[PDB]
Amino acid sequence: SFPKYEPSRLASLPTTLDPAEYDISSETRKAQAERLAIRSRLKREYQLQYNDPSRRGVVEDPALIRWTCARSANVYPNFRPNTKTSLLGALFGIGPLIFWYYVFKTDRDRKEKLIQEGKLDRTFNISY
Amino acid sequence: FGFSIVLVLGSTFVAYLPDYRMQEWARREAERLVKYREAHGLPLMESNCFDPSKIQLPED
Amino acid sequence: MNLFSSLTLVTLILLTMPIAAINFNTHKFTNYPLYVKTTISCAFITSMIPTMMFIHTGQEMIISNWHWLTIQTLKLSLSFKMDFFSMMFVPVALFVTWSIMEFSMWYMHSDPNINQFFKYLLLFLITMLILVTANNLFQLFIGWEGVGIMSFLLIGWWYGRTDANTAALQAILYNRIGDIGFILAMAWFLINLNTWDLQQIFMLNPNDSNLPLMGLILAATGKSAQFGLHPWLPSAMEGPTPVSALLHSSTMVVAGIFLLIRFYPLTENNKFGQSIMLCLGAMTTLFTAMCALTQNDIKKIIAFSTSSQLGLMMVTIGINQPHLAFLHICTHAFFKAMLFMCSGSIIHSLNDEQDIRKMGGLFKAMPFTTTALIIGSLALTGMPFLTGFYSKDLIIESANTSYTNAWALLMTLVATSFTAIYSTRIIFFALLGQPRFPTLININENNPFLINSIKRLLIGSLFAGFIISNNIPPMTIPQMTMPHYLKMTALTVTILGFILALEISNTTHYLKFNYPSNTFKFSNLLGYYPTIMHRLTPYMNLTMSQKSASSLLDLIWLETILPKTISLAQMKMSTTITSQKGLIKLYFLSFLITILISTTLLNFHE
Amino acid sequence: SWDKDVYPEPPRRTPAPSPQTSLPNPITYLTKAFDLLVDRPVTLVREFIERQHAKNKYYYYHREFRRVPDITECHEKDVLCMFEAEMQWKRDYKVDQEIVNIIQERLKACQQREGESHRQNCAKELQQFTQVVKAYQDRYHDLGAHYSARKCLAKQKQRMLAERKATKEAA
Amino acid sequence: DAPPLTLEGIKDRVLYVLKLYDKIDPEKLSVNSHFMKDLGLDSLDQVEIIMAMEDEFGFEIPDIDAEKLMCPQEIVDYIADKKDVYE
Amino acid sequence: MLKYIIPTMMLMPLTWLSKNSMIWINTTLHSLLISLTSLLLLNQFGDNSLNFSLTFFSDSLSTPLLILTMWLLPLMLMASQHHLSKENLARKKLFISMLILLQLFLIMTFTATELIFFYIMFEATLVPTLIIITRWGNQTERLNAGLYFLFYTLAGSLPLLVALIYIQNTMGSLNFLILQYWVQPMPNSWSNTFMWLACMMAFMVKMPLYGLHLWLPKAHVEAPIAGSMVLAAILLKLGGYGMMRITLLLNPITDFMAYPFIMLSLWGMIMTSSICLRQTDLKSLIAYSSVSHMALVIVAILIQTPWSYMGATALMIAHGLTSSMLFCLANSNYERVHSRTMILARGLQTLLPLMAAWWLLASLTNLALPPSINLIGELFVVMSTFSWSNITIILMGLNMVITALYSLYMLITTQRGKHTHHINNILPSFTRENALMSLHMLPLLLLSLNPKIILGPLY
Amino acid sequence: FLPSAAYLTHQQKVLQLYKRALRHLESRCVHRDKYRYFACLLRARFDEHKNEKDMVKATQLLREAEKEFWHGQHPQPYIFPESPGGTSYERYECYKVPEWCLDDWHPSEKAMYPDYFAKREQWKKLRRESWEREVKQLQEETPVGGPRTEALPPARKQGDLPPLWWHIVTRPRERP
Repeated sequence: SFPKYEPSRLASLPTTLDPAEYDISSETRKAQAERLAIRSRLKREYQLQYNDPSRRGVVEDPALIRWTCARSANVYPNFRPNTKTSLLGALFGIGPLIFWYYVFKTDRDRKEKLIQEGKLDRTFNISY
Repeated sequence: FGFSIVLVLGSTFVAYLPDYRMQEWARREAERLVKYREAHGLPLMESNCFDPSKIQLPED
Repeated sequence: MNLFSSLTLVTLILLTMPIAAINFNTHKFTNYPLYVKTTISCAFITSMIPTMMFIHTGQEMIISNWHWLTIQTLKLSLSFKMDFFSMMFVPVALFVTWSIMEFSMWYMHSDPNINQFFKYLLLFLITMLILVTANNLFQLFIGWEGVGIMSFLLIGWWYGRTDANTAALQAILYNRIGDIGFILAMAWFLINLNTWDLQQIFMLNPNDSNLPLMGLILAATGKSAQFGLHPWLPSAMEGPTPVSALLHSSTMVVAGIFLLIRFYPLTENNKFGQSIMLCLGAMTTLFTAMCALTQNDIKKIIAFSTSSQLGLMMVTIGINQPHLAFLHICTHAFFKAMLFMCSGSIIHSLNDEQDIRKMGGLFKAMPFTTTALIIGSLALTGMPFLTGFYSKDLIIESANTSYTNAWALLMTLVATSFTAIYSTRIIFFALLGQPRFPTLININENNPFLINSIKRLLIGSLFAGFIISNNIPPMTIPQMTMPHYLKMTALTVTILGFILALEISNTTHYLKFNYPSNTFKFSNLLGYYPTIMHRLTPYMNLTMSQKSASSLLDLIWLETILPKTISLAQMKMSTTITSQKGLIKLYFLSFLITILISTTLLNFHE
Repeated sequence: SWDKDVYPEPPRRTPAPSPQTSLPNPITYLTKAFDLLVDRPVTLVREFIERQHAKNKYYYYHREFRRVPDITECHEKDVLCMFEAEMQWKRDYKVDQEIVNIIQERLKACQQREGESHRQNCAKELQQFTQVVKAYQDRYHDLGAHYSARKCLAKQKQRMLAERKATKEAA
Repeated sequence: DAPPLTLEGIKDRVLYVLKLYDKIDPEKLSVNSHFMKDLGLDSLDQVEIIMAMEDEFGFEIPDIDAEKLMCPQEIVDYIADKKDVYE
Repeated sequence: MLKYIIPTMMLMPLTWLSKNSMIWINTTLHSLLISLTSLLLLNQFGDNSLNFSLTFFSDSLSTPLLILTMWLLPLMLMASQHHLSKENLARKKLFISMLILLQLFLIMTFTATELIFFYIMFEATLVPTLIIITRWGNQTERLNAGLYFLFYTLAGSLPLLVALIYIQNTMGSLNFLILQYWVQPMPNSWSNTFMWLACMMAFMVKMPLYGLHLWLPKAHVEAPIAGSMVLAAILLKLGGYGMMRITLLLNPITDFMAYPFIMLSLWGMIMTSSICLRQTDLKSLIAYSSVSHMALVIVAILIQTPWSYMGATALMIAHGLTSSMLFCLANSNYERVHSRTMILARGLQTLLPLMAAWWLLASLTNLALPPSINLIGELFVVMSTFSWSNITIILMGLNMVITALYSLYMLITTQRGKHTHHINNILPSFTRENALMSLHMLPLLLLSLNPKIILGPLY
Repeated sequence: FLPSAAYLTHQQKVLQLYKRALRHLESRCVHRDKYRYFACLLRARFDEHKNEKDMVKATQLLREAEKEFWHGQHPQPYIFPESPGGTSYERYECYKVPEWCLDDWHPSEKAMYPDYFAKREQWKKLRRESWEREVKQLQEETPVGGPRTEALPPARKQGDLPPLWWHIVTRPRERP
C-alpha cells in the first residue's frame, strides 16, 4: 500500500527511503569513514582556533571568503560566449523589454487617437 | 554646535519665515478677487486669459 | 460645538503622552504598565461621551486643520471626522485594548523587555485610531502602512525563532500587495476627480468605477487575510499571544474591509463590484472553514475562524448592507478578543504546550476559563439571543433575501455548519475529555488581572452586543418578511452541525485506526496553497534572480559588451601598431608608399 | 475674520428637544460641568492675552501690485518686456489656482453641511464648480512643466483657430 | 512559569516512574543499575522507557543520546544537564 | 552666494595651520557654522528665482540640494576617522582639504548660472573623488573601480560639451533666463535627435540607468565612507539637478524620442531591485538600491508633469539622506567586524541594544514609510506615471513590493536572531556613531513635518 | 551525519523507525487508551519477526516497513515545544547573551557587583593559567595525523581541567 513517493526538485528525497542505502558497498563504508575524518579534522582545527583566551578577533572562515570571492569577482573569469549563453542573454535582456515597449506604443497610440477624437472622460482631469 | 544652535534654531527659522513661494498672499488675493467677481455679475475665472481683442490670427 | 470636538481631540491626544514619558524618561520607570493601562482607561472614559451625544442628537462632524503642501488645485491637511462608523468603532477598540493591557500585564510579566512591548503596542493603537478617524485618503494610507509595520514588529517580537521573522516577512509582503491595490485606487481618484477626499468623491458619483473598485478589492483582500493572499494569518499567529489577540481580533484585520464599509456611496452602483465582493467572500468563507477542520493548534483554529468571519463580512458588503457588516465588526471584536485572552490564560497556565493534542482535561480545573470558552464557542455560532445572534443572523437573512449569486448562499450556509463543527471540536478537545497533560501541575487563576480582564470582556460579550445593536438610527431597510425555513435555517444549520460534530466525537471515542483518504490531507496541511506557493514563488523569482539578474545580465554580459570589447579593441590595435622592430628600410618604404598613395590614388593636389 | 460672501454659510436650523420621559439627561449635567470647568477659565485667559495684545498696536498690510501691460505687446526678443509679462502671468496663475481651491472647499462644505441628501442645495455650487474647472481644463491644463507664458498663448491661438475652423464648417 | 526544581526532585521522580513500570520490580531497584545488564529488559523497552521520560518531562532527547543512557543515574544527570537544575 | 564661496576657501588653510589634534575640532565647528549660514539662504519667493550675480543664481530646485551639501560636509568630516586616525598628519590634512575642495566645487556646480560653467564644475566635482577612493579604498580592486568611474563618466559626459558649445554659438548666451525667455521648438530632424541624445545620454551615464549602472557598485564597495556618501548622495542628485535644468530646451522631440529610455529605466529598475535581494556584500545592497531609486527619478524627469518634478526633487533629497545614512551604518558594522559580507555578522539584537533603532528607522525610511519624504516622492511619481499611461503602475507597485522585501531582508539578516558566538571583539556603540545617526535622521523627520521646502520649482 | 560514528547501525536504524512511528501514532491517536492498545499492537508486530537469523531479510523487512510507514504518517505530528519546528524552539533566544561579553562594562557598573566580578576574575585566571601546556599537549599528544573521531579525551593524567571546556561549561542557563 504505497504510491512509491515520486520526488521533485522541491519535494526532497528523504533519508529513510533512498532505497540505495540498503544495498551497501564497502567503498561507501570507506567513503563515510573518510568523510567523518574530514569533518573531525575541520572541527578539531576550528575548536583549537576557537577556545584561545588570547584570541580577540573573528575566526577567519576560509570557506566563506572562498564562496564570496567565487560568487562576486570570479564569475567574469571563466566565461566564453556560447550559443546557449548568447541565446539566453538576448532572451532575458531584450525580449521582455521590447514586449513592454510594444504594449506602451499600443496604449499611447490608442490614448492619443482617442483624445484627438476627444471622447475621453476628461470633463475634469486637472491634476495631470 | 550641531544640535543646540543648529538643529533647534534651524527648526525655528524654517518653521516660519516670509510666506515661501507666495502662498498666503495668494490666499488673501484670491479671497478678495472672488468676492469682487461674485459681487459684479461676471463668472469667476473667465476663460481666455489673453483678451481676444488683443489677438491676430493668421488667415486661411 | 465645543464639547464634542474637544473630547474627540483629547481622545486622540491622550495617546501621545506615554510616548513623551518614554522619550523624556532618563530614570527608568517601574509602573509604566500601570501608566499605560490607566491612560487607556481614561481614553475610553472620554471616548464614551461624544458617542452618547451622537446617538442623543445626531450631529456628525469633521475637523480639518494644519494644511501642509497645499500645492496645486488640491490641498491636504490633518483632516479627520466622526460619523456613524468613525465614532461607533473607537470605544470598542479602546475597550478591547484596555482589557488586553490587563492581560498583558499578567502574561508578559516574566519577560524583562515589557516597556518596549507596551511602547510598540500603544503606538500600534495610535496608528489604527488614525486609520479609523480620517477622511483624507492619504491619511488613511498613513494609518495603513503604519499598522502594517507595527504588525511586522509585534509579530517579530521574539527575535531568534526563524518562524517568527519568516511570519513577519510574509505579513509585510501581503501588506505591500495591499499597498499596490490601494495606490491604484488613489491614482484613479487623483486623476479623475482632482483629489483624494471622501467628501468630494462621495459628492460626485463617477460611473466608470471599475479600476478604483478593483484596486479597493485588491487592497482589502491583501489587508484582510482573504483568498489569494490569506495564508499569512496562522503564520501571524506564530508570535506572542496578546499580540495576536489585538492584532487579529479587533484591529489590523478589519482595516481591509473597513475601507469598503467607508466607500458605500461609491459601491452603491457597479453590480460587477458587488458580484466580485460576495464571490470573494464566499470563496474565503468555505476555504478557511474547510481548512479550519483538522487543525491541532489553538491559535491557528482561531485564525481560520476569524478569516471565516471576515468572509461573512465580505458577503455582507456584496449584499447592499454595510451597516450590518459594521455591527459584525464590533461584536466580533469583543468576542474574539475575549476568546484569545482566555486561550492565552490556559496556555500560560499549562507550560505553553499550546497544542490540541495533549490538552484535554480542563473542566473543573478551575472552571472560570472553561466558562469563558463555553460562552465564547457558544457565541461563535448563532445562539438565539446572545451577541452572536444579531450580527451573523441578520447577515444571513439579508443575504438570503436578495438577488444573490445562488452559490455564495450555499457557501455561507455550508460554512456556518463548518464553524459549528469546529466550535464543537475545540470545546470537546479543550475541556471535556480525559486529562492528557504531564504531571507536576500548577494550574493557577488566583490572580487579579486575569479574572478582571476575562470578567470585563464576558460582561462585554453578553450585553454590549445588544446595547450597541439596538440604539442606532436605521440606515437601511430591514427585511423582516421571510418565509418559513429561511429565518429558521440559521438555527437549523447550527443544530445539525452540532449533531454532526457530536457523532464525529463519539466515533473518536471508538478504536479502529482508519487510514487517511487525502481529503484529510487537503484539510490538514493548511490546504495545499501555502506549501505550493511558498515553495514555488520564492524558488522561481530567485532562480531567475541568480541566473538572469545576478550572473547573466549585469555582470557577465554588460561587462563584456561595454568594457571588454572596447578594451580588447584598444589592446589589439596597440599590439598591431607598436609592435615594430627597428629597421629603417621598413619606415622609408612606408614613407614612399604614403607619398604614392597621396599622389595617385587619393589625390591631394586636386 | 472673513467675508461671509466669499465663504458662504446657510442660516442655522436648530430644534428644541422636547423630552418625553424623565430619566433625565446625563449630557446636560455634563455640558454644564464642561462649561464651568473649561469655558470660563479659557475665556479669562484669552481676555487677559487680548488686553496684553491691545496694549500696543501692530499692523500688517496686504501687498498689492500694478498692471504691467501684456505679453501680447512685447516684441521678438525684448527681455525686459517679457520678464514683467511672464511674472504678471505667473502671479495670475497662482491666484487662479487658489480660486480653484476656494471653489473646491465650497463643494466640500456643501457636502458636509447638507447631510445625507447631497443633491439638495448643492446643485448650484457643483454647477459653478464644473464651470470654473471647465475653464481651467480649457485654459491651463495640457502644457506640461516648462510653462513660461508663451505655451499658454500658443494654446490660446491654436484653440481659437480650431474653433474658427469648426464654426466655418458650422456656417 | 514558576517551577522550582532540584536534584532531589528529578531523582525521586525518575525513580518513581521507573518503579511504576510493569516488567521490572521495585524489590531490586537501586539508583545505580543498568537496564540490559542486570534488570534484564530489552532495548525496545528501553526506548519505551526513554519515550516515557520524554512524555513526562515534556521535551525530546535525541537519538544521538538515546543510544547510550542505560541507567537511571545517567538519566537523572542528563535531564538535570538539559534543564540546568541549580540556583 | 560669494558669502558662501569665500568661507569655504577660508576653511581650507584652517586645516593646515591648526595644530596637531586641533584640526578636527576647528574644521567640525566651522563647517557646522557654515551649515547654519547656509540655512539662512532660504529666501526664495514666488515669481522669479533669486540672483546672486550674473555669475550665481538660485532656483528653488538648487536651494535644498545646496543646504544638503553644506549639511553633509560636517557629518562626513566627522564620519571619516577611526580608519585614518592612525595615519599621518600630512595625509590626514590632505584628505580633509580634499573634502573641502570637493564641497567648493559642489557649491560652484549647484549655483551654476551658465551651462558651460555647469559642465566645468561638473567634471571638477568628478576630479577629487577618484583620488579619494583610490588612495583610501581599503580593498584590492579600488584601481578598477576608480578607473571605470573615470572613463564612464567622462566618455558619457564629453559630447555634452560639444552640444553646449553649439547652443552657445547658435542662440547667444547661456544664462538660464536667456536660454529661457527665448527657447524655440526644435523639430524632428536627425541632428536635433543627436543633440538630445548627447545631452540626455551624458546625464543618463551620470544617474545611472540600467545599461550603464555597473559604473556604480564597484565605486561604492571599493571606496571609503566619505567618497561613498558624497558620491551617492551629492553626485547622483547633482546629475538629476543638471538634467532638470537642461531639459527646458528640446521641447517637442522628447515625445518622439524619449520612449526607450523610459523603457530601459523601468525594466532595469525592476531587475535591479531583484538583483539586490539575493546578494552578499552588505555595502552593495544600498548601491543597487540607489540605482533603483534613481531609475525611478529618471522616469520622473523624462515625463514632464509638475507633479512629476515635485515628486522627483522630493525623492532625490529623501533618498540622498537615507542612502548616505545606510552607507554609514554599513561602515559601522564593517568597523565592528572586518568582513564586508552579510551572512557572517549575525546577531546584534542582543548585543548593541541601541543600534537596532537606527537600523529599523533607516530601513523604514527606505521602506517608504508614509509620513516620510521618500513616500511623498515615490507617490507623486506614481501619480504622474499613471497619468502618463494606465498600465505602468504595475511596475511601480512591483518595485514597491520588492523594495520593501529586500530592505526588510537586509534588516532581518544582519541584525536578527543569533550571534555566531565566535566573534568576541565587538565593543559597545560609541557616541560618535550615534551622533552621526542622529545627524542623519532628525532633519528627515523635521522635513517630514514641513515639506514645503524640498518641493522644487513647481510648488 | 553523527559525531561519534559514520553509519548508525542496522539496529539503530530500526530503533529510530520505532521511535518515529510510535511518536506519530501518539499524535494520530488521542484519548491515550486506544493509543496504548495500538502501541502494544505495534510492539507485537515488531515481536513477531524480531528473531530472524538472516540479514538481507532483515533489511528487506526494514525497507518495506519504511514504505508502509511513510504511507501512514501524520501531517502535523505532536512535537514537543523544545524540538526543532516546535512551538517555542529557542523562544528565549532573545536573552542568551554570551559570557565573552560582560567584561566591556564601565567600572561603576563593575562597582555595583563586586563579588560576582571577583569570582569571574578567579574563573578567568583559572582559564588562562591552565590553557597552554596541559590542553595543547593532550590535544597534540594522543591523536594521529588524522583524528578520525570527534570524541575528545578526558583529563586523567594528574590534575586539572579537561581540554576545551570553556564554551561548553559557560553556556547560558536556557531559561533566563
